[PDB]
Amino acid sequence: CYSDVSVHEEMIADQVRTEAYRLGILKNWAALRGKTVLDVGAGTGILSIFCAQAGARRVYAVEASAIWQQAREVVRLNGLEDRVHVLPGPVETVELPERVDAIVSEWMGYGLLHESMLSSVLHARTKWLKEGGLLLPASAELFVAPISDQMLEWRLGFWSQVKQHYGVDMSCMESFATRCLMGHSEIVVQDLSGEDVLARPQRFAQLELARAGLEQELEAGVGGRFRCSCYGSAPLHGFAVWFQVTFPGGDSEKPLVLSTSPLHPATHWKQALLYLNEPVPVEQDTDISGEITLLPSPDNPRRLRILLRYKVGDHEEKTKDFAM
Amino acid sequence: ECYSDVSVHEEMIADQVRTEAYRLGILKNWAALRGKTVLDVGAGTGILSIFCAQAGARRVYAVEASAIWQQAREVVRLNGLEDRVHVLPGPVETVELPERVDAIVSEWMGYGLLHESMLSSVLHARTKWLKEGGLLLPASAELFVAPISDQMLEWRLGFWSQVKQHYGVDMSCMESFATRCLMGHSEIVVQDLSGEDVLARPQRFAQLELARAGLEQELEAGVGGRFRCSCYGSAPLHGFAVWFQVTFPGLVLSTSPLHPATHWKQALLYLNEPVPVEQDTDISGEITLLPSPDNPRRLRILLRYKVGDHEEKTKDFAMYF
Repeated sequence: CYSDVSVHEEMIADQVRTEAYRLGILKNWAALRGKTVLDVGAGTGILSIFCAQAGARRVYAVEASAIWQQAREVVRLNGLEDRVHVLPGPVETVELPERVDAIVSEWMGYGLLHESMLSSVLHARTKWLKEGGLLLPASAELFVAPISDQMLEWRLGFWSQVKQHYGVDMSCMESFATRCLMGHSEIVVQDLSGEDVLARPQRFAQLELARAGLEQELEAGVGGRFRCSCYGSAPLHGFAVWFQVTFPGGDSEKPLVLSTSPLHPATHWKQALLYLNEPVPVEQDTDISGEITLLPSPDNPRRLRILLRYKVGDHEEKTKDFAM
Repeated sequence: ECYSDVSVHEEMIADQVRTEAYRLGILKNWAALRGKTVLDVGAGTGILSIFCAQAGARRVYAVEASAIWQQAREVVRLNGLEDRVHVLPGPVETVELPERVDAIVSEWMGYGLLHESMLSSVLHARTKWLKEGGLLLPASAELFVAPISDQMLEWRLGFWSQVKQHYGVDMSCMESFATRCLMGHSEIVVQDLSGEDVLARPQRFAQLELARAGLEQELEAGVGGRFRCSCYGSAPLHGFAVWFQVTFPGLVLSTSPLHPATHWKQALLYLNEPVPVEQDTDISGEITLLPSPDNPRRLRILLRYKVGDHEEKTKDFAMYF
């Protein structure tokens, strides 16, 4: 039981994410007023209530997990159960009375696509959205930047600091910790600051949710290529990957963006870190290029796998396969 | 996977309260260790073995079964102590020492003292290798229990009533749901508390003496005891906290919420529902730390408790803007 509490407590206590979804919805009042909305993975139903506050005539809040019973309590508690109908079960088997004008959904996972609800959103787009209908958010953008992780440096430098604290020299452990903490093939979820960013962040993929065949591209892998130049000299530990989602309406050339970038206010998503096997020294204007592909795991299609091809200046092109 | 082995030892040494208490516990026994032999059980990186050499030990046998023993060998060499400290790979149950030893030092405590601990390895070494009345670092472990009103739990439960004022959406009904789920489970929760969480004078309900042969057998039957306490004042009782301390002969390392925090935090045992208590509300019962029936290394705690004149109940645990 407490796991379901934790998931949705973290979701709503995420002030940056919840305030962004509220604004993105309310700023689309013209497209939602008097219309119908489908909420995919409605969780507690808070987004469905935002839509009703934006003037929706009917909202269908679909939630497969057991929290849908809480969503109905919340909807009834707010006197909304006649417009907002929490419907249990997956969106692929639910039956709606009508096609809807808009789809809202909180679907992003760690690294965007780790155990995300994106495919269920795409199924609902195909099955239940009217042609030309609204999607909130409408797109997701993936970013990458090379990093010199200060937290990792601290973890590696820790062994050289033991002698001055406790009188025992453990500098020999630094080489051991460097190989162990970086030789693995795991995607590390942690948040970073601008001080960790070694070059200008590069957008390598954009996902337009209205696109048919976006789901068959999901199986083939979502990715792109990048190039950047380093700010200065530092040990390159690897790469940070993060995302943003964009809400239409308001202004066509500056729409509302919810971002998980280390340069922006923290979110519960933090960032996905990809560590090279060893640190690589780089200098100012060192050119780093490569390709990143977000893939479904071969064992579990819901588990995120990231294949990283990269090249650091003079050095040969290397490849590392990560998994979550 | 290699990062598991660095993080456990990084956590251990980064725990200032623990590392400094072990350091002083060893160094303050310089008279007893001077010219004596020491066995380090689960020596890991060897940091404790080197503390024993600094205390005056003529020889330290550092036994470590995991791969980190190669690092401990380098640590000893790096400190120019390869003449005094000898790292011997393998488990202490099969390792062959040249001699019985005057002293045993070991970092062995787990969460809730006995969750995936190294205690049994230490007891095996006591039987096989420790001289009569030899020195044990630490020598004993004391188990404490105290009723708690968890401030962090209340803070989490109270978040749901604040959503309406910020987002215009009432979610107060989630407070009843979160209280049922965050408490109705049967799992031991590892969390740190402060003095403001403690509802009554902490009670010592058991003590383990590492020199006693037969302590290993007793652990398999479970260890614990009775307890009685009187509440400080009005508060919702959420359950009980269990923590330990180890005593070095002269010197205590404590994991109490009233003392500086450690990486062990405390083990919290939540009741199914909050129970209102008042000043001088009597709480009594029994705590037993048991090996889990599935896994003997996994810690199980059976709690029987009685609040005021309410009926005596039982719960079985296992391990904003």
